[PDB]
Amino acid sequence: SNTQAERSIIGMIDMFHKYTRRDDKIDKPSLLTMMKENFPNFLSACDKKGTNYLADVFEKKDKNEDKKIDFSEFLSLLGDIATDYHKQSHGAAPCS
Amino acid sequence: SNTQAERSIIGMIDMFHKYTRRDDKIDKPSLLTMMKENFPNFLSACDKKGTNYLADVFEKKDKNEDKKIDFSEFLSLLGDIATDYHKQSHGAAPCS
Ligand SMILES: [Ca+2]
Ligand SMILES: [Ca+2]
Ligand SMILES: [Zn+2]
Ligand SMILES: [Zn+2]
Repeated sequence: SNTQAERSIIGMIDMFHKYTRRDDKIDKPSLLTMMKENFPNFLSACDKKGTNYLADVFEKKDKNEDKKIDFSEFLSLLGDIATDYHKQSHGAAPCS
Repeated sequence: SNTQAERSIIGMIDMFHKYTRRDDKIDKPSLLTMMKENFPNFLSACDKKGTNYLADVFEKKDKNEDKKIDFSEFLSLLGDIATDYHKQSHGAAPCS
């Protein structure tokens, strides 16, 4: 009975919780793993452009520099990923 | 070949584009419609709590007050929705 958009959003929460530790936050190695497992085609596109997304994603998204990715920071990362697919649909090359 | 998380994100871009006008932004009536069509169970939960989400969502999310919802503002709205499901998974009542 949930819609597709609702299922999609709930899905990101459960994805998140696949990788958190007991503090409900994601550490650097867990985040790179989350990315390889859940966005391998996104990453591949970047690589083909000469961009290694995982070299700096943790440092870019760990805005408060506590060496963890919290939920708000996780959402911001999903935002960056969404934004690239949005740009592409408007014709930009991927990972622009 | 896209993963579920990748399909989910692409899905939000295409959802967005179901409701935009030629300026690639969503107007107030279109946004309320997007919400009733894609988050009816989210909204229902709110209503049961005495909260009508659509009374103020446009005004809360139209951060630059140009009377449109742009993509960045749309993402922020998805963020609010995600955040409520996250809180719930940690035991909060919905639409808290
Ligand atoms: Ca952090
Ligand atoms: Ca606006
Ligand atoms: Zn959590
Ligand atoms: Zn667009």
